[PDB]
Amino acid sequence: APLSAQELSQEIKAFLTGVDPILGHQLSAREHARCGLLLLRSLPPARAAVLDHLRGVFDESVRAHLAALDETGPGLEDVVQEVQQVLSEFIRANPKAWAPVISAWSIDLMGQLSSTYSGQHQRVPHATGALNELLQLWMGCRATRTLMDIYVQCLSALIGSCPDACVDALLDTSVQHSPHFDWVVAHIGSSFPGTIISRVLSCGLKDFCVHGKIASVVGILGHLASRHGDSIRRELLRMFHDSVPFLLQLAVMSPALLGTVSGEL
Amino acid sequence: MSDIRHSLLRRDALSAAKEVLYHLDIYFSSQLQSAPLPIVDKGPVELLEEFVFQVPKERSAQPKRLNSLQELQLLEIMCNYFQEQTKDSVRQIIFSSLFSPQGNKADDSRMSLLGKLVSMAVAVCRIPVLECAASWLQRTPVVYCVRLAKALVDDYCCLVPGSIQTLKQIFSASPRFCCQFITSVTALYDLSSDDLIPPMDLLEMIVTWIFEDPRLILITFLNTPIAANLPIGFLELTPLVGLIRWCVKAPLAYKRKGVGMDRDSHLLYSKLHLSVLQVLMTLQLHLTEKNLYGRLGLILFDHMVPLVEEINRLADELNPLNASQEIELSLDRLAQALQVAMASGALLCTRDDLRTLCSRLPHNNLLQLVIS
Amino acid sequence: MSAQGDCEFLVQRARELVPQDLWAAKAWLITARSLYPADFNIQYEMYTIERNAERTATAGRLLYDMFVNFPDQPVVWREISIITSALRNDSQDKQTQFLRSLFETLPGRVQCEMLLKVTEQCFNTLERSEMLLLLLRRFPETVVQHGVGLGEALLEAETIEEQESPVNCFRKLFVCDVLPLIINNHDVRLPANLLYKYLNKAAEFYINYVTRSTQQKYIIEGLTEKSSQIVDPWERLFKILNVVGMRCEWYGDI
Repeated sequence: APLSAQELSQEIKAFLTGVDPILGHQLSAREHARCGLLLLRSLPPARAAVLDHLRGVFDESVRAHLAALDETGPGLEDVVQEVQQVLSEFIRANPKAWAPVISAWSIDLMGQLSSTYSGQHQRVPHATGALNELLQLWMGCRATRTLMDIYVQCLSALIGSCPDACVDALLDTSVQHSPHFDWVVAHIGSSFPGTIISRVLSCGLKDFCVHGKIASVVGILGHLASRHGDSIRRELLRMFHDSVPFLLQLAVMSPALLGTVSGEL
Repeated sequence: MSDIRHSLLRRDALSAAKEVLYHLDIYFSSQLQSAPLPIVDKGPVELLEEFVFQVPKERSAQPKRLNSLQELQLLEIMCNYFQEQTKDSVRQIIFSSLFSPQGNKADDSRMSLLGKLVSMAVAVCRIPVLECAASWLQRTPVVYCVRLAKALVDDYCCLVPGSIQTLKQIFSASPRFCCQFITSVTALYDLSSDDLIPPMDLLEMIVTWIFEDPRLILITFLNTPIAANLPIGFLELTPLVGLIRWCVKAPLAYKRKGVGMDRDSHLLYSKLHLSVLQVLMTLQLHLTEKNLYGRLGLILFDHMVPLVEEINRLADELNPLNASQEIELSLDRLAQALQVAMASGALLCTRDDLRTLCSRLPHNNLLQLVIS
Repeated sequence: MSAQGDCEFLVQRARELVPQDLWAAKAWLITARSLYPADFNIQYEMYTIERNAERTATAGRLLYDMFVNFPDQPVVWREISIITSALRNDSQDKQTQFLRSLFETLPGRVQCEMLLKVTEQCFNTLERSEMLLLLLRRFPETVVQHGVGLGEALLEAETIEEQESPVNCFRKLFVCDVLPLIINNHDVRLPANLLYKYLNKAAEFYINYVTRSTQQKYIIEGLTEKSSQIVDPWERLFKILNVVGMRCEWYGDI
């Protein structure tokens, strides 16, 4: 939106320094987040600290929600949907400049929350067969659902422009933030079975070839997601036979994945 | 300076940038009066790179603090210092590295930081930086300056929805920057992509420039004689013929090889071309009795020939039936601009220069009549 | 280049596409050399006759050059003069105000200079009186060709009319305007007897107008409001008589 060219120095000083000088107090995360959104509207080069402040806001909101739920001021969830609206307005107004960076910041903070609140919080179900519990419980925290909605917008924008690197970044984060974040990859594969299960098969084959349990978690996630969508695995097996036994090992470790093996057999 | 950069990089919490600005001001205090043009000093280049790009004199050196938020705070403090420095030396040292080459190993990161800092300074109402930006293209490379200005304009308008009005207000308050942005707009209006077609905000900015930046163009024309094919960049803000030819041929060239954006905006493109032609005619009328010199006459510097070649390239494939009117309009607009420029008395040849240049122009009844 | 006929043809073609292609209009009307002045008859005039801001400056600067080159366009001045009389009503209505502004959009000095040609050829008594009043209002000392007989002709016409009801537009307007101007103008040398006779005739006409039935403050059924208006007949006559006596070598009030 338009703004006077002289107010930017004081506004940016207020946001970045943390302490608001014109008001003479430390503002809450909500007003700072709104100021950062306004700065994104006005000054694109001022995005550097905005993403970090957004990360802090989301992390604190998730921590408050966990305190409200894992042990079961108030929850700060009311500002989260506002951030969703504003970021989606940027995404739909212009997919080119907003789709990759917002998605990267978001997936990185999901990796942070997955590493931070798994194992440290014992009540959080680990990715050890409690994948369905992982999908159910995390929507109790509204921030996660919000981020998945953001990803629906981001992935639609990428599909419109160029859907190539999003899956690569997702798998790279799955490897790095293993095994706690991979439930997001499982849900993503549930939304898009074909491409995601193909890349899961590819990365699992790389893992098996280099080794001779991230691949096991990937296979479990694929088996959970693939409801009559294992034909890609059969096609991959046929192609590998045309010109490799990682699928056999995955089926051995994943009986549900082998549930359709008999029909395929 | 590596040592000065390292010394000034400490205390990134609104203190590193202040120290760097103070050191740069101390070093270039004489430079502020000797020649405060848009040039990059190699002494403060390392300090600017370290305190903004998070990259010291060595390209692979450790970044200043943790960057990001600290880097943003340093950028804000540096912008506040430069805007209130009351000297063009500091702003020029900070921002000029974006497009003007510096011959440094870390010159790419320094250029990115300088571009971000110049965008912030323009948005932070740093008049000296914007004013020197006009002089930046006068002697440095014009392609790099055009690319940097186009990137800044796109970030202000395309990436930031609604901030284009602030950019137009700054351009009105900094007419030197607005005049220097005409060449960047012409370079970015090649009609080779959807972004090349100006948006509604771009149209509003063009209208604002036509209303106000024409005075800056006249002032620049009075500052130095209108040279024909100047060194590497003149920044005279007189790319009217090429812009008109591109805009009129947008529904033809774009359709030939996005296409829908220029095709559906035929009325808007025609209106923008008419406004640009009116602004150019008004500027020529103002710079008619004034000592605008001869020789060159029309403001082409062989850009009219490139526009004619671009039109003719698409004039043979799919143009004759689908968009013959667009090609005819582009040729007529170019010829009309040439004639109106000659109407100011600069072009002292009714048909000598016309036979030299317009003889190779494409076929058009209006253009042929205007030429002859 | 130098093909003046081709330039005129291009100007005509631009005029044909003027409603759509406005760029060619500016490029052709401002095209120097060749048939430039010949093309500055409908191309420049179109901007001059436009209802936008162009008429504020283009008509006051470009039409003057055309008038100097060829003073054959008096329609604008006559239309402005006609609209001026009828512009003193319906101020609240938008249409009347728009028409009055369109009539008066041209500069006052430029309009007077353009209408001076019609003023010289104003054979009509009402038109000549209106032109003389406009000239006096624009310049009170504009008496070079014939200034002495300006008041004399008006007084003679008023006396020759000899109408109890002042329904005559020219005579009433002349008595209202020219008489105060004649009294104020001491440049013209005339006998005191003639001035006294003119003042007496004006006083008699004013008294007759006041006593006779007119035709709320509004225009008369047959005459314009400005032309037939007489403000304070006895008081104005007394003031005129006192002024004449001064210039002639020196309720229950009286």
